[PDB]
Amino acid sequence: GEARLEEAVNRWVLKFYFHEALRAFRGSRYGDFRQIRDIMQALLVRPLGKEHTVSRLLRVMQCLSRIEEGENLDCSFDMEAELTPLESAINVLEMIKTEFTLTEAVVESSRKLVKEAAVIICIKNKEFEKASKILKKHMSKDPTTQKLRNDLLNIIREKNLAHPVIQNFSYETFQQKMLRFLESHLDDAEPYLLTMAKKALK
Amino acid sequence: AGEARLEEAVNRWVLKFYFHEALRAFRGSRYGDFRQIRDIMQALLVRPLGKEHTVSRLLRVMQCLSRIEEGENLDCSFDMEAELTPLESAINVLEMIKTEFTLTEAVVESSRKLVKEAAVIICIKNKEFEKASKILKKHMSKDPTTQKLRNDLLNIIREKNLAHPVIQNFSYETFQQKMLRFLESHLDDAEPYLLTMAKKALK
Amino acid sequence: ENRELELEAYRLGP
Amino acid sequence: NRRLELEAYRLGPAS
Repeated sequence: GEARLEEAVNRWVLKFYFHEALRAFRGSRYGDFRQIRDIMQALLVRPLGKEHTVSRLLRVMQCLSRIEEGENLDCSFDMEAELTPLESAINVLEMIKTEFTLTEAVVESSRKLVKEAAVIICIKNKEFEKASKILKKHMSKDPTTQKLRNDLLNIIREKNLAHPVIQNFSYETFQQKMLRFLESHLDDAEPYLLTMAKKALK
Repeated sequence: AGEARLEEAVNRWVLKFYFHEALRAFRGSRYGDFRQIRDIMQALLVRPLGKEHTVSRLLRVMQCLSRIEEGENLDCSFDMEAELTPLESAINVLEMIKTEFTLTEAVVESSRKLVKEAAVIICIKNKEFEKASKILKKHMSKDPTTQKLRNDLLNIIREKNLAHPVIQNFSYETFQQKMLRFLESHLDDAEPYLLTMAKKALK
Repeated sequence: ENRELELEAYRLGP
Repeated sequence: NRRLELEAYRLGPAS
């Protein structure tokens, strides 16, 4: 009925641009992704009703947004920090773990990558104190990460940006692994607007 | 191809839909809602839309309404140099609309007169008489249908007479709604595809 | 002249 | 002139 028509269309539009955002990201078209993100952001101000699916949707969208801007340390996603975008991605990842009711063991593998990447980017930008703080608060595991964590500790103190671990790091490879991780917990079905466009253009 | 032409098609549906909602919001004097929807369309226009005359026409009208909506704020500017007041900017947009809609001068003149009158009167109401004189000189000195009114306004400005009926009877709310009916009268008044599909789906 | 319904904390952009 | 913000199809205001 009235007003419920607006919410319905708003949901279709959000879900459609969510679908396009993932497609753009998958094809490493981050310019297109950023533009689509800005559209979805402008939509959030409208009534959407309340679906669990769009909440999950927005969290994933949040994670990808912080990951996409992860190399820009002058960028900030929270208004109280002082957090680098990849630190924000770590916080979003925990919301995703909860809201998707995922187990720690499943999330554990992909979170290491973000922790690894967050520290290395600070190192690449010669922000060693931030690198140390992030390393000390997050990468402080102990088992399979010991060899790498020690490498990072040594690099920070010597400011050795030429270390292979820093030199061989690929952010593009990192992004795509994260996307594929996130997609593995997502339905799956084509957005209604796309289906309608298919039946329309044949 | 049939992957980008799908994106362009949906983007056109989405744009056309929010254009319709923007007009509905403006019509009901819900300008907060209008401004929010405008911002959505703004983020949308940078996407591929193909080349339709319909989305171009859509955006010009959308531009005019945006400037009219902020028309009472002379401290607001739509150009990066703040040379023009929003209603001065709206006048420029109206001419583009006349062109793109292939309108006759007789069709446009009455409503253009309204915008010019509003632009000057708002300045007068804010006691910005220098600005009023300039706008008056630049937009009514050489316009056949505005002479009678132009004469009233010069005298009002020179006498600084805010109590004149032309000033006191002016209603900006009335002005906005008059402009909207003009613009809507030259629009394909058919319901947008997305709304129609939503009406079926919820039925 | 509303006309939201949400709040932030779902912020996508910076 | 405005010309260039117009062509850009700028809907919202500069400032």
